[PDB]
Amino acid sequence: LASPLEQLRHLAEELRLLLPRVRVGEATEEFNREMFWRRLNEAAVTVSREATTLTIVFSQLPLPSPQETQKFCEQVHAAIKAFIAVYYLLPKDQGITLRKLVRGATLDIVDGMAQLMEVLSVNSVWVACQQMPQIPRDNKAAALLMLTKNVDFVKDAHEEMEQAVEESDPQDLYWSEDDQELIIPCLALVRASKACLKKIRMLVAENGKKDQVAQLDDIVDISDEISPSVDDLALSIYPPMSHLTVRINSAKLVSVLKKALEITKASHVTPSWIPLLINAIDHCMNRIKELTQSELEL
Repeated sequence: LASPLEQLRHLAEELRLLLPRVRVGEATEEFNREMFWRRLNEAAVTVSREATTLTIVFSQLPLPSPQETQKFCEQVHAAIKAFIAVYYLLPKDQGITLRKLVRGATLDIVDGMAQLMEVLSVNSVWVACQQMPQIPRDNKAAALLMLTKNVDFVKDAHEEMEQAVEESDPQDLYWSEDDQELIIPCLALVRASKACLKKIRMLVAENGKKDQVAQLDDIVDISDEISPSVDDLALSIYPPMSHLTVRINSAKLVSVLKKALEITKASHVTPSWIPLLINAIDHCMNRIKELTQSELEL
């Protein structure tokens, strides 16, 4: 048996080896919605007990004997194994979005517990274990969550670019008057994007129905694209900003928003406001095409 601090080092290592495995995982007509969430919670509590136990113990001297450490390490692994096992009990059946969140929480826990084991060898885990009650328990709430995560991301991008522009002086690495002028539409387009996600969230909130696992997953899937579009768009705005690239990215975003809106209109979630959001969006893009025509002329 190795050193106690050495033994933990290996526990940590052995722990991270799971992350890849948990990312991709095997998984039912008889599925206990409530019995599931009960077991997972317990799983979590147990995990954090072990974290606490190890923490208090390896905080003081002398350290435990090598065999004592061996037991501790096992308890930790057992607690982790048991938790993952519960995760693996959740059927894709219940929602891809739902499963992603449980999966991510599961990984967070595993990774946290690994971080701590390293640290002890020389509060991610506890926080991670705290999360259990918070995480959604049906694909509707999961979708809602995912949607607000998007709204927020877009909102920040907006703010960043806006501050960015403001601070711009009242050669390269600069913004031209032309650059400045073309930024205006791009920014509204981003704002319209947020407007879109918020509209979608709202409709899902008001009309979404837990049963519609597939459609919820659908609306979420396309919704998620809005953010990287925006991200790509923003990144090309900053200098040196190629107008050609801005035009392309803008068009990508538009196509996305529209695809998002279209999928929402067909879902069980539909009502209107969508047509005039599309008016705003078209006007932005039209304005962007116009500010940028000389690039695509010959």
